[PDB]
Amino acid sequence: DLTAFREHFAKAKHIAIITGAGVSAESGVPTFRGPGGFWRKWQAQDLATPEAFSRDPSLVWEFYHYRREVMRSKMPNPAHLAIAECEARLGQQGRSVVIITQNIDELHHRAGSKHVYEIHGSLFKTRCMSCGEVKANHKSPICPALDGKGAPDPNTKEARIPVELLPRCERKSCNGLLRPHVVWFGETLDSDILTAVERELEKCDLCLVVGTSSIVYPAAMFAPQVASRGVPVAEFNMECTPATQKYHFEGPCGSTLPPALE
Amino acid sequence: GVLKEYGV
Ligand SMILES: *C(=O)C[C@@H](C)C(=O)O
Ligand SMILES: [Zn+2]
Repeated sequence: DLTAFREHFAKAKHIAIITGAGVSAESGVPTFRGPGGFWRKWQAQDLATPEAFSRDPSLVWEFYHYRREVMRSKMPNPAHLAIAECEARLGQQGRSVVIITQNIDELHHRAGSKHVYEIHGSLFKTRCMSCGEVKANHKSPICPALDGKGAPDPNTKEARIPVELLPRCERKSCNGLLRPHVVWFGETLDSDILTAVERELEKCDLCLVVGTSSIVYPAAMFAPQVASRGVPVAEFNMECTPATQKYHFEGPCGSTLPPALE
Repeated sequence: GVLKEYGV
């Protein structure tokens, strides 16, 4: 029941909001996973790996160029905003709001969220393979060689770009090859971040799960910790729960959430 | 370090 949720809402001083792919989906962002989530031949499992990058970096960067570019036309949905404005509203009252997101499209930032933790990184950050420097980057195209590349249709010609023309680290001391600062399959989450999040979750007195369920990664690393403290937890997603039954507001975040946070 | 989606 919504009323009941809202009563907790008003009381809460430290809200933590975990956000999954559902919320990026509603802004039309592709995730390249499950049926018909394709980019040329591949799904993300195929390309989002250290091995793919080591093996064919041009191809991977093509993939990522595309993703960077299709972002120019996808905007934050109402859920992104309702969150951001919440954070703003409550911050003024000295109540905190933090965002822990597995999404890498920077939509929450563009919505005006501030206290955000991007635990899979971000398409608009690079990491130098040589020196390890992490830098913001929204340039379009990220490098000339990549101009108008990364077409999605299966039959596109590979651009087969020489490594030295792919994006390179601007400290010429170094000039290492840049990769997208994103967590790939088979890599580990930055532990500095996980510690911060642990801390935030420990501190929190109401927890929201949006566009994913507590039952799955990554919500499942934590929701158990917070729940075992007795803190209430609300899911918002397109999922269903069994006739015989934490709160759950089935439906699009875009619709479910803004009323919930007013 | 925690594996993205636990390595499933
Ligand atoms: C994890 O799902 C994010 C990463 C694998 C990507 O390349 O999108
Ligand atoms: Zn470098």
